Amino acid sequence: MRKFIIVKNVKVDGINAKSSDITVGMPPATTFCGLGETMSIKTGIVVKAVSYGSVKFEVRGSRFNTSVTKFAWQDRGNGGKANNNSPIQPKPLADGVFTLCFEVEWEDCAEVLVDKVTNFINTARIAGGTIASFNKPFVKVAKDAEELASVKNAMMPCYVVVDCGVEVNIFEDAVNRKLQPMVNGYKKLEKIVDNKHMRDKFTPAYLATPTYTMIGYKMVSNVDNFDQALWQYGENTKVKTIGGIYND
Amino acid sequence: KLKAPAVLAYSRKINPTNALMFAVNWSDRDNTTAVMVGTKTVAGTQSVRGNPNDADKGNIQTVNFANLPHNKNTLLVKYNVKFVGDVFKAELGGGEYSNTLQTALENTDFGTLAYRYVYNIAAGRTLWRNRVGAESIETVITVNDQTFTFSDLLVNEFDEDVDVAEIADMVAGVLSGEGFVTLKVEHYMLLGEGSEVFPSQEFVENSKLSKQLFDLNGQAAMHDQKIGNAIRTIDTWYEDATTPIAVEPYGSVVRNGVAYRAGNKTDLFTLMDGAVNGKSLTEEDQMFVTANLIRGGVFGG
Amino acid sequence: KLKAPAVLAYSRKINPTNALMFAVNWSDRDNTTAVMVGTKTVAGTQSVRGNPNDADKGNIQTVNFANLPHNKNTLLVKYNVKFVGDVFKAELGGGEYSNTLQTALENTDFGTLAYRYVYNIAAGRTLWRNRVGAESIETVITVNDQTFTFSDLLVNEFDEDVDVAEIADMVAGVLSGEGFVTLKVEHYMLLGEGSEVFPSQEFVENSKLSKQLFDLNGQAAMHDQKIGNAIRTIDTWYEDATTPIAVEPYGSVVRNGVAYRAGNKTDLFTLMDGAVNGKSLTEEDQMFVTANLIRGGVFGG
Amino acid sequence: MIKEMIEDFISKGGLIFTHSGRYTNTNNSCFIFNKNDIGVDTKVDMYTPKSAGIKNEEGENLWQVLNKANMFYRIYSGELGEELQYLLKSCCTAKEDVTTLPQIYFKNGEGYDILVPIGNAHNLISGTEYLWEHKYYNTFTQKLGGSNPQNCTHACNKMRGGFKQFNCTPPQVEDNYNA
Repeated sequence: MRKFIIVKNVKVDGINAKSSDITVGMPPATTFCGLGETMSIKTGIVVKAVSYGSVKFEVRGSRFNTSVTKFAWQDRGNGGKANNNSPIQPKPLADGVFTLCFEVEWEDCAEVLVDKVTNFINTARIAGGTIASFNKPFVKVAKDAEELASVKNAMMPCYVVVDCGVEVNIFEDAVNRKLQPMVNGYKKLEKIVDNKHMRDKFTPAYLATPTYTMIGYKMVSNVDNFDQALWQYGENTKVKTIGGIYND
Repeated sequence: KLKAPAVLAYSRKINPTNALMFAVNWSDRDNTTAVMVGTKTVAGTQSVRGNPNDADKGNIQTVNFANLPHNKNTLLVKYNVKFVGDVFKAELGGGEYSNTLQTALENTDFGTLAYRYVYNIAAGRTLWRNRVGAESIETVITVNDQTFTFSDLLVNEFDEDVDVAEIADMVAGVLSGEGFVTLKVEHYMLLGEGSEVFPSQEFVENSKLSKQLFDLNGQAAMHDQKIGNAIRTIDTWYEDATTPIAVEPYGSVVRNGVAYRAGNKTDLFTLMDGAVNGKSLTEEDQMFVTANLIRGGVFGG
Repeated sequence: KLKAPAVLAYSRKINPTNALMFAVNWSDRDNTTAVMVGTKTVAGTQSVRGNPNDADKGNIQTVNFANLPHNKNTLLVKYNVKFVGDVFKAELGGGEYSNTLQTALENTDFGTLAYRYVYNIAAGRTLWRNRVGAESIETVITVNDQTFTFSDLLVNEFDEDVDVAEIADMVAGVLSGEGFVTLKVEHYMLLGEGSEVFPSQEFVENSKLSKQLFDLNGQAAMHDQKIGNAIRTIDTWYEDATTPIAVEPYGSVVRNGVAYRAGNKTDLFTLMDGAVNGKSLTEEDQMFVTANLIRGGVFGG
Repeated sequence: MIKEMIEDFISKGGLIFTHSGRYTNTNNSCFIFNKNDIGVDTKVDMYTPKSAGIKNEEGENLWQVLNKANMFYRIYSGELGEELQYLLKSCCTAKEDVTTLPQIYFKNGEGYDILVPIGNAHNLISGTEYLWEHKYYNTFTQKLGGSNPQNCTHACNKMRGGFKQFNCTPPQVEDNYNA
């Protein structure tokens, strides 16, 4: 809360939009969680709150059958047939411009952190994307809850993502309320016994499936209280909001 | 013992961006404009081999086009590319097998690879059909806050150049373990007045159109994959067939349907196993086996 | 046996610009004004073949028109043409079929083809049916900073002239292996004060309009393939039918529904097969084949 | 009536599964059966080589047998016998392979966990069936296989309607204005 770093107008190219076998479009927040923990392990700072926004997002193609990428032969099972019409493997892409706002606590200096975070961002990936151009990150200061509104007056304009809740199950509710799904986390089902082809020989191997939650894209000014937009790690590998159920 | 791993991965060392296309005057380079796309209709007969009967039927079709405005004469193709080091550091799979290849490599000359890559960037091979009919092609490149102006031509008859050597040496040093370097490519061309322009296509399931053009918020643009394929065409390491091709395992381009580097003892995986079991080989092939290693991807199966 | 390859694609060599239309007077041709498009409505009866019954209704439509203002009496149609040489190499595929076909070719005369092309440009045949009811027309063509003015008659029945001879020689020289040549044309027209014009038309799905018109930022114009079809109508090389047709395999005109060059021993493909493996061709057929090669296309499959 | 389909499925190489990675890579051959998904209203999938199956002389299709009256569950109760359930379940053997699957690293308090996300066919079936009746043309569509898609699954072959993908595109900020 003491120090916030903001980067705006980040141009990302060639985003892999196929997040799952059914979800195509905006990347899930689990990639944001992974990048945040990677930044925590690399720089050495514990991060609690994560925030992001959407500015531009264009999917390559048209109303349906957006984009297909031609994949060539990259396996050692060729030589005779490897001369015409390599397998297709449909996988659409996209393009976007986003922004990030992160919290950091550090009292040794004030600008070395900017140096190292910029250095790391310069050599990163965004869901298979690539950073093209970004503005210089800037620093903001906050103290406690009542003055928090100041930050909403500091980095306009953008969209915000807010939780609204589900009633019984989403299979019909998503269509009925015409909001969009999103993968809040993964639920483990069984343990992978084999430990042969893994990238490590000590990390436990589990199998999991995505779980779907309800989020909505609204205007910042239309948000009555900001704590609905905070994400905190919860029990059973879940992510929750500080404010709970939305109410007027 | 020393079983070939079926899973191995390497990072995309070369990262190109989305090439962006503009119309600007030859002598008024301060003011530029974007190029739109638009949509038009065509009506041509059927030219299909072995079908005399269907020559008396019409055909109405709809396609996208792109060209300079009524009064402009310069095409401006600009983008950014990034070179990163960290070579011989696996990102997915392999902790004690990459080093066994490393102790065989590091005897190759990265300077040649950098020279060829920068020569490809400077000459203009990144533009496929835009160079047909242009008398003047030049570029300006700004890296590390220093600028260089190139008027390079003659993609044929490769010759040593000492004016481009410094940037080649810089990036070659970058590859052998460093951070990142970013280059801004700003190709200028004077194709003509009102002539057609060729931006990258993409194919979709049969729709209202039949030739769609890549658009980035009402402006023509080129795919990243095509630029990346332009960067990695250096393979001059076989005894014939000049005008080299792009580098990849089982190297053969489907566009014209040629089959080079077949199962005739010139491949990628056929080399290191016979090198470690037997004598080493010529300096030519280490060049190739590191070239296709620099491009990222997943290898195995 | 020398079978034709699976893919054989050729790029076009005569690239015309996208024409534009303006209005000027007969003596103040220095200043030009645009020609807008607009819209209006129409109403009329339903008069068709053998339907007396439905003649009781009046159909109303909305159409798109175009004509000169009431203070100008001269139409200015302008564009540019680019002849690009380097013929006899397929863009996609072809290493032995195309090379042998080339070796058989370049024995004909490029002068005749260049002369006919430049005559079609100068005669005004590239200007489609705005020329009906024309008092007097002139063509201003500029090449190598040298201008030429024409008041040529006899759109058909190719005659002999000296004004087009040197331009034809230049085009023939650049066409037998060379770079490129560019021409700028400024067709001038004297329809009269307030007469109408005829740009191209679009075939869109069921929308409000019933007869759309082509326009670039709201300006009447013609597609850059009607002009292409007008340039390459020199095919005077079959048994009959003077006032020739364009050059295409299975020579066809949809507006008449008759397809010449059908399976009657004359065709691009049969003559190409004869040229690639067999005896030589006559003077007419060889130059017909190379003229058809000047236009792009796809063959094989 | 009751048996012929059962012995036809057993004799030929039929297998039952609910989660598979074939929608990402066709080269994989990993199939596992999970216990949790048994239920009245849960959807399953089957595979046989060549995707042949059988055709009724009277004319019958594979989809109708699953949802007519749920006969196999009606025999599951034990009215006719218990032998056939074990007979059917004995043919369900699971295989494990992780080659050509993505790896995702996830943070869990203190420590790491490696996960491999997978899809669910029941989600697709429910979404397509519920959206096909509301006339909602707000989705993309895509066909698997490509040049020869009939040898992969019957979904591309028989029901030409097409799969449904959610449109996750958020609205953009219009420039040159306060909002």
